[PDB]
Amino acid sequence: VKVLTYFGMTLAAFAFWQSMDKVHVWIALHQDEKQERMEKEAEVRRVRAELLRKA
Amino acid sequence: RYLEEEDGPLMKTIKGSITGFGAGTIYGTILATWKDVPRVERNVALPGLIRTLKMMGTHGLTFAAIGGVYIGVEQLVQNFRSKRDFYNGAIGGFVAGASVLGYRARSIPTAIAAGATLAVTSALI
Amino acid sequence: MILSVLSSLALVSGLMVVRAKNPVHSVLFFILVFCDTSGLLLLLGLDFFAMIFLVVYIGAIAVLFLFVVMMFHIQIAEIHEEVLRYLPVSGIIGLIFWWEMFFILDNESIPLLPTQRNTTSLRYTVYAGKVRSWTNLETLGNLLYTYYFVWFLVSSLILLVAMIGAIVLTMHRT
Amino acid sequence: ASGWGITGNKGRCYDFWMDFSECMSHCREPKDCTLLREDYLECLHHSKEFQRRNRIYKEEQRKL
Amino acid sequence: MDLIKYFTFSMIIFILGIWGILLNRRNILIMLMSIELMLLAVNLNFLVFSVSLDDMMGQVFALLVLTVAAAESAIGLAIFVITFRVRGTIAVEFINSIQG
Amino acid sequence: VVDPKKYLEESCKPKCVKPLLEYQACVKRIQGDDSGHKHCTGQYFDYWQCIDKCVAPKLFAKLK
Repeated sequence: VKVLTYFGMTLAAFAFWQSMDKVHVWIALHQDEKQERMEKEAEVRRVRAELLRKA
Repeated sequence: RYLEEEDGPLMKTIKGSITGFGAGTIYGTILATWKDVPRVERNVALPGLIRTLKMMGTHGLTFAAIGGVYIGVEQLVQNFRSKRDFYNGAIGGFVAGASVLGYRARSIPTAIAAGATLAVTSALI
Repeated sequence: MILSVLSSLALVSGLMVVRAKNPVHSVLFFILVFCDTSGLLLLLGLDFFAMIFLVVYIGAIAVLFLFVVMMFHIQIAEIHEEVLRYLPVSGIIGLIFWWEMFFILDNESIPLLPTQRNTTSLRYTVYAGKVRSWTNLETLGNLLYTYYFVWFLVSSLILLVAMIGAIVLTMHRT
Repeated sequence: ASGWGITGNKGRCYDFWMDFSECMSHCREPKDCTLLREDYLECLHHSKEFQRRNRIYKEEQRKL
Repeated sequence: MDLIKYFTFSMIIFILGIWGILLNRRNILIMLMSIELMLLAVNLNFLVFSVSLDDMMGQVFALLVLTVAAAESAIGLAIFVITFRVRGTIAVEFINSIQG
Repeated sequence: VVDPKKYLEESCKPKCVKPLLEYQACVKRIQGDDSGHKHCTGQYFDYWQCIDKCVAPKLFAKLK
């Protein structure tokens, strides 16, 4: 490829990596919601088992 | 052992069709990638991509048809009769296989064989 | 930011390795990926490994590839193929691998978000381990030849197999 | 877990690993060693420390 | 966020190796080179993980893997050379006789 | 003897565990009066709509 094509590709990849950084920050920001959802679903399963174990 | 769902026969049919379309797209992609290109399409890129996208569309349509008619007829048989067994879904698999695969294969014995195979695979479920 | 720059250079160079029409060019772009990797290793503080990637991967392995691929004189017709038809399958496989595999550490290694506060004063410094510092070279050499010497010798056996195979497969004595 | 540090001293998480290993060496139920195991993994990945600090950051951002 | 970025660097190298396998049906030399890219990505993971965990076992394996990579490249290029010599070409249509 | 409806409603609870927990969650959050304004009609309706759907196809088999 031409030198300028290579450099334009490198600039595109730099933009892609900065977007990846934004994605990682977003995923980090939603840890608490995910743990809360996990806890609620675990409680659902445990209540269902304890009610089914009763019979 | 099954008590995790919200159901909905119309939603069941819609989601089954969507899942079938996705599976057909992926399967058509794999089929297109596996085959070679004809000799008069090796120095040209566009026709190969067009053929791949056509294969994806065709197989997605066919698999969506299977996944929709199967679930729809299964529910319509279990609703109008109001009994839950593997007998319902066996008829749905039979009709889905027969209808769609005989439309595509253009044959009555192929439709019957597809229906029988689908009914067996649903009876084992 | 520097990691972003090196990541972009490695991404483009690797794309060039797998997509160059001329294999010789593919080998030369592979050397650029190895130089970039060496820079990353220098950022990690592992200077011995950064230099050894230059000595071995570029100085020996890539030279082997270049010597062989140059004397082949490969004509483009024997290896050419239009790759537009592989966009969908590569898209699917790459997207699946990307989502499952670029975020495999996120749940186990949750990143520390950079706050608008100087958290660099909370750096505790222990002078006991700084009295006599070991280089990465000495730390590796403390272990290779005594506590894990069997693996060292097995690697030697691997190299001996390489030599014997190279001779038995290619030698035509004059 | 090996104890060889990358700077020629004892590894950062080696003591946690050992305590986990001594615990498991005589506890017939692995659930008896849960706390030490999660201590060793926390030393490895700092997951809970970083999560709590991210909570602090989130609250600061919300109240700004 | 350091560790995740190092890991995604290794990740893109591994993914590029997979893609080089996928995209080079007619170019088996680049298939070999893609495999070498995958091996470099794994070697980097061991080094990055060794730094991250403060443990030297990652580095020992990194050196031994470099030895394996060298030997495997040597023998692979030997097999390439003999295949080329027998056929006079590297085209994949001449290495497909065994089938079924 | 014992009403088949009441028994079947009790045995259908493991199929409606998710709405029951949500209704219980609403009860705790409204235990403060707030001028007699808050209620849990929606969570109550969702829970019983699930139970009623579970009981209906099995009630009439026990009746003559």
